[PDB]
Amino acid sequence: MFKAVLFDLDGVITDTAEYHFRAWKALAEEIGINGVDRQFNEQLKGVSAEDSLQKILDLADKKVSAEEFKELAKRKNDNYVKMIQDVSPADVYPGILQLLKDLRSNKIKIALASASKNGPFLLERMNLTGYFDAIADPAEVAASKPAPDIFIAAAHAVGVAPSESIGLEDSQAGIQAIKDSGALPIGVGRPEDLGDDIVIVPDTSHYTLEFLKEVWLQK
Ligand SMILES: O=P(O)(O)OC[C@H]1O[C@@H](O)[C@H](O)[C@@H](O)[C@@H]1O
Ligand code: ALF
Ligand SMILES: [Mg+2]
Ligand code: NA
Ligand code: NA
Repeated sequence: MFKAVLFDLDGVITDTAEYHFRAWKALAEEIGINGVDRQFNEQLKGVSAEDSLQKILDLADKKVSAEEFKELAKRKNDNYVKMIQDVSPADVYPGILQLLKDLRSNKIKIALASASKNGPFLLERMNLTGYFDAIADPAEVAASKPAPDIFIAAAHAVGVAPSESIGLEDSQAGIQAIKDSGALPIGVGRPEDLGDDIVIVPDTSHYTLEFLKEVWLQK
């Protein structure tokens, strides 16, 4: 049996992937870049703020100064942070609170494997902090998603090997990070976006302890 579950936050615990998208799209358009649509945004999910802005700039082969880059990242974060102030426990995605309670009851470790510097604040907004045994610090890893480091760190923070863990993700980059960590990925979203080579559920209500156990059993 698996010993830990390693959670992505945005798009897994709550619908904040939508808010990252809207904030990055708005930023892109302010600097005259119009290609940040939902399809392109599949390349932005899971990656750090710095990598997100770089991918957007790359889209238009645009070059900005280092000072401008810092200011643009800050502007997007400030906007995003305002957007999320009213997040509450009502915003936790279906099934997720039950899953956390069921994992806890069965002595399965719970760790956050989020790239987001806003992760601790969002878990507080949603009254979820008490369920997490550890939160991996995304500033402390040497390499961000799709590098596996954050998933490895999250497993190690709860005293479990990645190979004894399940990772839950909504992004291409995150799925790759889970694969390379040694943990077992279960994605949420569309196979058109996330692939046909791992288990994908259509919505978070499918993330039940019973389903996770069966996935684990089947390999
Ligand atoms: O800008 P933050 O809050 O540090 O978030 C970093 C990343 O966190 C990930 O969880 C999101 O999927 C990305 O979209 C986001 O860029
Ligand atoms: F959506 Al995440 F780390 F919370 F990639
Ligand atoms: Mg995500
Ligand atoms: Na709270
Ligand atoms: Na906690």
